Amino acid sequence: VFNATRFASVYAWNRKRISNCVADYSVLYNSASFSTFKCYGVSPTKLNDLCFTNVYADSFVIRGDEVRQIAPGQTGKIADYNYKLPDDFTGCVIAWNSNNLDSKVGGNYNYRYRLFRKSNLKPFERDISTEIYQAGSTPCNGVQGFNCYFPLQSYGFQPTNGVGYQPYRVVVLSFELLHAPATVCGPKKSTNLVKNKCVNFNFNGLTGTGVLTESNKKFLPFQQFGRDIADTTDAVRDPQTL
Amino acid sequence: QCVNLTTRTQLPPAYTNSFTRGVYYPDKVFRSSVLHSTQDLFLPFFSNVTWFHAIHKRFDNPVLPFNDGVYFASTEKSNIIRGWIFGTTLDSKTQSLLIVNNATNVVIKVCEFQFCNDPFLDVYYHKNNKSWMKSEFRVYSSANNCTFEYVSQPFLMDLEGKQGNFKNLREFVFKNIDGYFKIYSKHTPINLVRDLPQGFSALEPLVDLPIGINITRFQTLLALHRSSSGWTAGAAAYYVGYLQPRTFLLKYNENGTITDAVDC
Repeated sequence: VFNATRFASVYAWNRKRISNCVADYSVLYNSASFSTFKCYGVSPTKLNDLCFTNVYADSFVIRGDEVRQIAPGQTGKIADYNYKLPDDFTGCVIAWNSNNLDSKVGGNYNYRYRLFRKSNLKPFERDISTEIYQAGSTPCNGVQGFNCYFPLQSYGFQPTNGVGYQPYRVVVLSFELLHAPATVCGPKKSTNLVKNKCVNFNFNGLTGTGVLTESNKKFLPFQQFGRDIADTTDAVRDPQTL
Repeated sequence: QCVNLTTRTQLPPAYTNSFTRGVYYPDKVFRSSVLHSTQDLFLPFFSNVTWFHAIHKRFDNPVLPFNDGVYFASTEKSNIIRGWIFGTTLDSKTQSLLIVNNATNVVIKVCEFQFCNDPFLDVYYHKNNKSWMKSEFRVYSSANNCTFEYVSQPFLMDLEGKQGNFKNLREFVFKNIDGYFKIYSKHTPINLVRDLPQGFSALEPLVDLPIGINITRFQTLLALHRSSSGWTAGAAAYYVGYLQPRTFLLKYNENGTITDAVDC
């Protein structure tokens, strides 16, 4: 999603649902493939330790002067008329310089933005409506004219544009933890196994201290761990190997 | 979609007796040479179940309440059971679940489904070149707003019809706990006339779906064939039961499998 060639238009911004998988943000953090990486409320190390129900990746391209306009609880051309971050947004924001890629000679019109709207959009809101913006009291009749403006507009992305006008790929990761079972989780790093020694072992969601030795017991394919007459765990099955 | 089968005949829900049926492995805990006591949703022993069947002048696809959980058992030959429909309103107004087997993979999706009055799958033109291939899909007209999708590993299902005793037996358990759908499956051959055979079997975990939706009702999908209200059904019988919070004594053998159960 971050390395994809082209995105949807900002007002059209693509909502990419990431669900039921592992999410490792330490690679992207250390990949050095981004120009700037800034998180709000949660560090990338914490994300690898948490499970989220739905992870929505908001991808789109904007001009440099418009990058500073994306923060929780702010205003601007991107915030009001396109996409706004809620005050409780816990996610991260990452950007990179695409001027050598997403910019074309004479301007790139594939990307467009909403310059005008009769009101301000709420956070996590997307409006593709083409309805003409009516500034005055004269009915616009669905067309541009006096006190009437066409709200949809195109970017001027060109390889020669200034830093402020150069296209940047902005991926806003929206993290929403709901009452439903958490699907997306971060990577949990396993360590090496040691046997025939006294150690403190943590296997999946179970912990304990004792000596681990290979036994002759056989668990059914679906049985991860056994218990004793006292309902104490006398044995376990390696989560990784069998 | 809105058309109902002409051959389908309404009949009263005859009841039959179940022996030990409804026992399953509660959890993943291994235990051997011990006797464990646990309480969970079970089918009481010597209880009464419902008797449904499908044949070329009586066909049964009624709506049944899910409640907390239910027990399903079917004696199959051509594997006439095509899946199940799970949903609250059984319409696009809410999110509905469809567990279906296309003979290739097991498709499980949670979407907004357009409900058909009498969903099924037809199969046409057997004669020579036995065919047995799905053609018409009456399960749903359209789907959208999908929050879940799952597909099992490829497999080859034999839909060819058989004669004599029923060669296939599928006993499943369906329940919802803390937004987690639990499915327990068992398959063993039997020699049966009617009702249910007397014996013990322990169901094993099949899949775990963290869907987290409410199911107040369900249907049983069936396959129809003819050589869409004029289709016919093959001879088959399936069963349904309601689970209750009963305590059983699960006797574990040296290998870890349950030898027998005792209803408190």
